[PDB]
Amino acid sequence: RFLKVKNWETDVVLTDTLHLKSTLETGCTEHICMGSIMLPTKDQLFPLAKEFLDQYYSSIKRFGSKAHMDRLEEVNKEIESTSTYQLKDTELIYGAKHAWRNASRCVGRIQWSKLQVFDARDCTTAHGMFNYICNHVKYATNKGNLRSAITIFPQRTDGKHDFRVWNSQLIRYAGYKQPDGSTLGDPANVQFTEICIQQGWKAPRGRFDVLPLLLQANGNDPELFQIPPELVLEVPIRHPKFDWFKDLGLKWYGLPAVSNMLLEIGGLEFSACPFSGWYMGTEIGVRDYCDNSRYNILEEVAKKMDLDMRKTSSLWKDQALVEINIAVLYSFQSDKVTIVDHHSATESFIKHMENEYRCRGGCPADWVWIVPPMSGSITPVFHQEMLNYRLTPSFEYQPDPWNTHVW
Amino acid sequence: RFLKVKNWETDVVLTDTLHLKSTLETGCTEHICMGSIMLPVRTKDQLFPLAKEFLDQYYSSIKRFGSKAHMDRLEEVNKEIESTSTYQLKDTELIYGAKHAWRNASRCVGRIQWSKLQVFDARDCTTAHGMFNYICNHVKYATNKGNLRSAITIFPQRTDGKHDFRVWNSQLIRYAGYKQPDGSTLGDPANVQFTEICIQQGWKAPRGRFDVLPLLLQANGNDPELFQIPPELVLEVPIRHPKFDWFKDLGLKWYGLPAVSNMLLEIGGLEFSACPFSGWYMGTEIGVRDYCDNSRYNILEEVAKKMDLDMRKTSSLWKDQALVEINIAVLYSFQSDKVTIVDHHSATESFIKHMENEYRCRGGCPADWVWIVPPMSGSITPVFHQEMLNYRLTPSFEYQPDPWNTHVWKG
Ligand code: HEM
Ligand code: HEM
Ligand SMILES: C[C@H](O)[C@H](O)[C@H]1CNc2nc(N)[nH]c(=O)c2N1
Ligand SMILES: C[C@H](O)[C@H](O)[C@H]1CNc2nc(N)[nH]c(=O)c2N1
Ligand SMILES: CON(C)C(=N)/N=C/CC[C@H](N)C(=O)O
Ligand SMILES: CON(C)C(=N)/N=C/CC[C@H](N)C(=O)O
Ligand SMILES: [Zn+2]
Repeated sequence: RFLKVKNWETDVVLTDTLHLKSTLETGCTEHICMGSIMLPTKDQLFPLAKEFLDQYYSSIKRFGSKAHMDRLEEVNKEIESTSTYQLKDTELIYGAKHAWRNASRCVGRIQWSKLQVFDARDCTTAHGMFNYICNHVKYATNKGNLRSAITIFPQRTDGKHDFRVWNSQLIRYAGYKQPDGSTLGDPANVQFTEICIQQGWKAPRGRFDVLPLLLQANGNDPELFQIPPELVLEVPIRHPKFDWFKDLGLKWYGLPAVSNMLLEIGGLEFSACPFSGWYMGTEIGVRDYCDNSRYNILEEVAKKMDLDMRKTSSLWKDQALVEINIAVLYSFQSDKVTIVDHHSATESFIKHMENEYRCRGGCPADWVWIVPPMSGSITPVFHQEMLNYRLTPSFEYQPDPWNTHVW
Repeated sequence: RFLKVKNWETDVVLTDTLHLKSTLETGCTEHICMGSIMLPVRTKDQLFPLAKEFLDQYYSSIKRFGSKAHMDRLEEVNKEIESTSTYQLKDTELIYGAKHAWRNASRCVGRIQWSKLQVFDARDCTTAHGMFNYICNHVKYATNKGNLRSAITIFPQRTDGKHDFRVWNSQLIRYAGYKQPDGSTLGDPANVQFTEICIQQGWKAPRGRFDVLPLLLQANGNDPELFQIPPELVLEVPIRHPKFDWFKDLGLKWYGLPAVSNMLLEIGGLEFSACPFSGWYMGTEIGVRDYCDNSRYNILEEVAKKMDLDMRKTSSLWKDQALVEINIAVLYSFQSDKVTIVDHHSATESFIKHMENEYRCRGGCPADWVWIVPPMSGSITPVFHQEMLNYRLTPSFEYQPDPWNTHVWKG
């Protein structure tokens, strides 16, 4: 019941005790493992609140102090009365840093404690949300020297007054279905792109159109807004040895900023909480560019390289994959936009795991997400056993608002 | 109740009911997933149920469930168990059993082939020398001059746990590992311990980078014995690259026949502790893992040096570039010598088709995603995007401890 994890390349064995503090369910049972599935009252609120405050006061070496006992009463009285409660700033900051700390799918968590938290709980309108977001984007972009940040909008009330960013990331490219049957731009965003168009956006109908923000305050209908282009840092993609690479016409944006998730802290639900850090190269080079259902450029790149595309066993896909990812790296580096390669990231995450094992007694890690989608086994995370479990505070998925929202 | 898996690339949704016929445990609980953990004397008491379940399966497969021959077989197994404590499989039940253990191996990407398996019945074997003869026949049959054929050889089942047949090698064919006084390793570092055991048992070691290990064989719970596979039976392939002429001068080769020999086969509750089986290699096994694991041959530096890559920063992706070239070389070398091999694109595509067939015909297909997805180019193979349910079905192959860890030395 104290569990061991072995690294098979180093034989380093770590003992996990943090899992016993585990809260939610995984989706697995003793009969069936669901490891590779993508999506596997006043009465409820007080336990959740207490559980959170207890770990907060423990973290600041004040467990069982009068300041602890007092906050616990003050929160309880506020729930008994208002049916919700408000977090102190210090708790909000702790809660967000820790939700990132607990994110089992994030390889970048060595960074978890440098998070700039922007408290937007005073926001009331879409225009206000727009101001907050532009500010986050500029702050985080930092002219290419990216800094992690989250912006937190007001917490859920009766669930008819939700704040929501409808975008899946603050910045993403448009996707359009054509008469052709094919898809122009990013096919991941086809549906959102049509919701924007349906709302009244004028699409340039190109390959890399930055989507408009679609913002919903206090449960109202959402509203379109263009992010000032001078705030959207983008990198043209070239290759350090293939001169023709630039003619492929590829670019990507510098700032990854997930915006459709829900932050839960002490039973409280923050349904609009966009956060951002910086890219690992493979996210763009392998997934965004090469997934068959994304930009799908392997065919075209291989041609420019004059590889034998006649049989799979030439490994032409694999060969092209590497060059594309060399190119993503080289470009961001050339332009001084922060980016991390998969070797460095995974090495860092291993050191993070070791840190957490000795300091916290463990680290929840979803191996399926942690191992990069190229060159898996030449990264140390491949050989690392990982235990996956759910801790709060957390980031959780939540339904796309268009299936829910009342118009 | 039914369970769905989705392919995120095609939106194809599958429904699994087969997991309902699982009972063995996974290592996971509702609070912890152990999906990436490598490793997460039976009495009459347990035995008849395990026998019954298996024979109910066998008899349904052959469309004879509830038949007179079905019922008589249950009754006869029942009587044999109570009289003798154990029972013997018929030849047909053994064949069906070994095939189904392959079919249910959730870590095998090659299962499209599950029904084409040559079963060698070595249940009459009594000595190590007898084991050696059986294994040679296996290797010559499976090898077939490069045109590989899947096969398994099944030595007598466990009785009291004191009379076990064991193949002490982890594969029938594999290279020696030698730890030097300077702390480096010559040959394969995966095989250092087993190599040391062989030497202690009397093996004269050539001490090279690719010495084919001797078979170390145990019959009927006796001290195991050494045997040299005849070299003319060991197909090996020198590794060269179609465009890099210096590649051959690295001096790499590999054997063509992968044959796992240290697993236990369970059929209707019986335990076959020596059951070596073989098919053919997926290229990444040798190219990615055997050559490129840091704990294995570890050739990335030597290779990349030769390619004159920028080795001064990881972000050149010099490792990734050399890895691809090494894998191209492995597949080129095998195909040029007409030894069967499969690339990872081809093997994963076939597996997805196998998997869907199995959902439609069988009601499911247990798969372990962590193992199925190849250790290079993960997401450009269709399995990466395929959700999978992992669970334990019988008949099965299982791990078992290395025999030097349990064996009582006779002398
Ligand atoms: C600072 C640099 C960071 C790096 C290099 C990094 C790395 C990654 C990578 C590679 C993924 C997989 C994403 C995908 O495959 O789509 C990921 C997922 C995740 N990251 Fe991090 N991350 C970083 C910062 C952050 C921050 C600041 C937060 C929250 C405050 C965070 C929370 C998460 C969450 C919740 C997921 C899973 C998203 C999902 O399930 O779709 N990351 N991260
Ligand atoms: C026909 C050619 C075959 C191919 C291309 C194939 C493919 C693979 C690959 C790539 C692995 C992963 C091995 C590793 O990473 O160490 C594997 C594992 C496995 N395969 Fe297959 N296989 C084939 C035939 C068979 C046969 C004939 C059996 C037994 C009847 C079998 C049963 C297994 C089992 C039990 C494992 C798990 C081994 C372990 O956990 O260490 N395979 N196979
Ligand atoms: C089916 C499978 O779980 C799915 O493809 C996962 C696998 N691993 C992943 N890993 C990361 N980092 N990102 C992803 O989107 C996925 N997709
Ligand atoms: C800890 C981790 O599960 C381990 O390294 C696994 C991952 N996936 C694998 N997949 C295959 N095919 N072979 C392996 O040896 C491994 N190793
Ligand atoms: C916000 O999370 N971070 C910092 C990150 N690197 N990646 C997030 C998801 C981005 C997505 N994989 C993409 O490729 O755009
Ligand atoms: C026995 O299973 N088969 C046929 C197979 N392809 N792989 C078996 C293990 C081989 C091991 N990974 C190796 O590289 O030697
Ligand atoms: Zn699990």
